[PDB]
Amino acid sequence: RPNHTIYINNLNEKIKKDELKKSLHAIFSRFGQILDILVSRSLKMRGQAFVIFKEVSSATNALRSMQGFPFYDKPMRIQYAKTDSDI
RNA sequence: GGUCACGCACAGAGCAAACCAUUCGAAAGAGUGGGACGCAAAGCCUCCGGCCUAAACCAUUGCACUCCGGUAGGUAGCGGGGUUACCGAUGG
Ligand SMILES: Nc1nc2c(ncn2[C@@H]2O[C@@H]3COP(=O)(O)O[C@H]4[C@@H](O)[C@H](n5cnc6c(=O)[nH]c(N)nc65)O[C@@H]4COP(=O)(O)O[C@H]3[C@H]2O)c(=O)[nH]1
Ligand SMILES: [Mg+2]
Ligand SMILES: [Mg+2]
Repeated sequence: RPNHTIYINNLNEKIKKDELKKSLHAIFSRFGQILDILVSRSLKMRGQAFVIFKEVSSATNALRSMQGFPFYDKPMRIQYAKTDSDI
């Protein structure tokens, strides 16, 4: 199951794009290093976030410590990603 | 002369990008005043394509690194099309 990139789900769609990036950046970067965050609010991409880490154990600790967290008054559904980012 | 096209002018007009001020707006963007980048319809209309915004209503639990919900607003100075018009190259 474990992977590098973090896939966040069930996020608040009312939140603007830029702020969501910044809100997730500040919250998560206490676990490890971050290269980029990808978020869009297209029909297919709503309530979703992608975090580009370097190591697994940071991302694992990011996942296992806050799964179900009421971020912006909504539970965070946190599970791993599948494909390596094209960067 | 009319009409339909056309723009190498002539002649009298017209409009106003950017920026600034101010109002409206959630925003894109619009109004107004100053100001001219340009414009042969840069007059007027969103019917079609594009592009831009997304606050609200409805829809949506979605795995991306092309871009993609409905709806609503916007752009006519992004094209298409509709509609109106000044001048007239011994002009076609
Ligand atoms: N009366 C009349 N004359 C015409 C017309 N078409 C062409 N001309 C003549 O041809 C010149 C160059 O035309 P342009 O390439 O459209 O280049 C023009 C045009 O792009 C622009 N312009 C000026 N006035 C207007 C206007 O009322 N509407 C538009 N759309 N553009 C204008 O400025 C340029 C220079 O303007 P001008 O000093 O008048 O110089 C004009 C004008 O003398 C027309 O339909 N009516
Ligand atoms: Mg003149
Ligand atoms: Mg003409």
